[PDB]
Amino acid sequence: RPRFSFSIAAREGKARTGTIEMKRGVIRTPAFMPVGTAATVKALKPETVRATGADIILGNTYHLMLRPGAERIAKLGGLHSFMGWDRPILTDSGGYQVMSLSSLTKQSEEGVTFKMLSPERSIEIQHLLGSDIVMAFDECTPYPATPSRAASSMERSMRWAKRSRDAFDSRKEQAENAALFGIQQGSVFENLRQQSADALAEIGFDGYAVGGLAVGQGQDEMFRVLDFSVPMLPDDKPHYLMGVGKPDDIVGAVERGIDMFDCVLPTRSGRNGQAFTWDGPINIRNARFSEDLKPLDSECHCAVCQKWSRAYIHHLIRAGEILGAMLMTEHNIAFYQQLMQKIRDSISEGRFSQFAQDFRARYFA
Amino acid sequence: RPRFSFSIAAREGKARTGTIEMKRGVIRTPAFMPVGTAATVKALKPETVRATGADIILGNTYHLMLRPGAERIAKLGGLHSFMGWDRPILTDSGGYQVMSLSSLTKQSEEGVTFKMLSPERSIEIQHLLGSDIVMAFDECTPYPATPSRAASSMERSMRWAKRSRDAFDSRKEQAENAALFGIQQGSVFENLRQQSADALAEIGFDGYAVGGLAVGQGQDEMFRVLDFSVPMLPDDKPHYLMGVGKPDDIVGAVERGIDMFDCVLPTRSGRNGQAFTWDGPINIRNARFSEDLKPLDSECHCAVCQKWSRAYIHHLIRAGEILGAMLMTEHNIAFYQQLMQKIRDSISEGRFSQFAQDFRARYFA
Ligand SMILES: [Zn+2]
Ligand SMILES: [Zn+2]
Repeated sequence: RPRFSFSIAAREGKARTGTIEMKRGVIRTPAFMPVGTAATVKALKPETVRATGADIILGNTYHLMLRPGAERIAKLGGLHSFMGWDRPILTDSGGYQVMSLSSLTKQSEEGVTFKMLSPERSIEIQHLLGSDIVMAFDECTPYPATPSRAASSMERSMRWAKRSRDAFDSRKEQAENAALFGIQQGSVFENLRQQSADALAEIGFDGYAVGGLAVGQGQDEMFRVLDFSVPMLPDDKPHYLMGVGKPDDIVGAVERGIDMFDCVLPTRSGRNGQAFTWDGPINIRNARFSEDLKPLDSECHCAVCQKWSRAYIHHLIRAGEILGAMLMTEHNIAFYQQLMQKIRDSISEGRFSQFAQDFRARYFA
Repeated sequence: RPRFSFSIAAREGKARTGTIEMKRGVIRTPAFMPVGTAATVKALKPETVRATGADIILGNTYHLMLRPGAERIAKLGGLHSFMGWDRPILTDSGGYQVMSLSSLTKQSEEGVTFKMLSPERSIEIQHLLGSDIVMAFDECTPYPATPSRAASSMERSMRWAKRSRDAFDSRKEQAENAALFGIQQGSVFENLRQQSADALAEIGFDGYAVGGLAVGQGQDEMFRVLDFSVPMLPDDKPHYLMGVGKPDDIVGAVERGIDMFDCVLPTRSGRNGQAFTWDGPINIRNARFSEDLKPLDSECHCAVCQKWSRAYIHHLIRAGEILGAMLMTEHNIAFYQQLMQKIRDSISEGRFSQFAQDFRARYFA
């Protein structure tokens, strides 16, 4: 396999389906990436993550650079070996979590200090972890933002995008074996989104993320911004919507040209008792499930739905049992993978628009 | 398969090895039963429990009769179906936990009331769960106890043993498909242990537990009581030491004629960071493991030791990650199953005494 090759096999409107080939494996697009926080997809063995159909996972960097530490993981052979996932890993840059989880932060043009993460140090950390897809280090503008502050943040992010590009390219093994994605910023403003896309395309990246749209915008607003923002990006490279989302967010984003997704909702809300079904989410703790012998979802192909009832998982979650977290999480990630497969197949068959409408009518009934 | 058939294939001193055939499967003896609390072996799928080599699990009754409730589990098809374990289940009687975890208990000759569990109700609950091995409901004398109080409690337990026997036999489906074990009491007193054995043998049971020896006695004292107590029991039936124990407790108990064991140590202390190894237990949270790439145990055949390092599991446990609990637990139950297999094979080969000595010298080095 090549270091990086994105191929589009079929299209329908703005939607695409295809593949990203990388040294550690092939990624089917549109793709959902389960999130690995602290070198684990919570409550799942990596073999279970793969069994659900995931081709790639996201590793948060922030926690890892704090524990066990990046240099430590490098000494131990890298994140793939450490956690036992041998397929591609996309690593976030650490910037968002450094802002939201850290103390006494101090921002500057050089980077952020917290209780010094700069673009160079972020790219270095991603290297030490052995990331396959490295994200440029940026500033994730809050929502709402005034146009002046949005512009300022976006401009800084574009300077840091060039810094990230140069840092990555100056490390031979990283440039030869990994890929680098740039992140579009600009809040909800079309002119800033365009400036950002133009800056990123002049630098050149292997893929383009749409940053800053999962920090409080409602779906209508997010979709409106995607309508004008995704077409600004190079057509022939993957389009990654960071931090999105609910099943219906994903369908609509693919309708608007997105190829890749990550979010904590299937894992986090699985542990809290929310199960995704084709008829919408259910909260398994509700008393109406205490004697329900049906599987979480009536059509789901996952191992959990093959073997255990709603009633049993209801009991586990109410009891605080680890196995409850395990089963809810497996099911929910499997549901997300089955959604992505249905999306891929319907685009390939020229019937995605009909799928999206059918999906919506039943998911919201 | 028969409802119940215990066959002894080989002997060495007081040690035996053989099989218990039951309708839902064969149990290799000496046997270790992982403990299922609230219809789950904590942090493990039942297929994982079986993969480690377990032939039978213990289900605590106390929690289950409280949630989800026994009648509820019966309506849902029974505990095997509910939790997805299709092999034998031994259920405790609920009596111990009713005393240690309940509030305002009120004991009487009829049974115990708490915030009415009687022998009849206990046997009924075990039926509703669909237990394969039902335990007689008894009183688990505290340690220490004066001889007068030990005698009183043992005498009550023997009356309740007869009540349990009659309750079990009066339910055709239970008498035809399950087995019933009686529990020897008497604290640490030889004359009471003898009286108890005699009472139980006159009633007649399918197997005989040694009760009341895991409630604060040290190993030397426990072994001393086993020395005289196990020979009092019928030779041709299984001997079950309740609530024991550490690897070395198990080896010595088998040397004294015990066939079956349960305890929470591998599951509970796995979640707390203790891993069993042939060189003794280790506490994986210790800093000395932070960069140790070896498996938990150098010879262990388990999936965890095949794939993950000490360093990774160290990280998981310190981070509070569910996967840490999962891997520690799988390993520890696998270690216990491998110990039982080594014990079975060495008795069968006439070299168990040598195994026990070799085990001790290395486990305690
Ligand atoms: Zn499912
Ligand atoms: Zn192991």
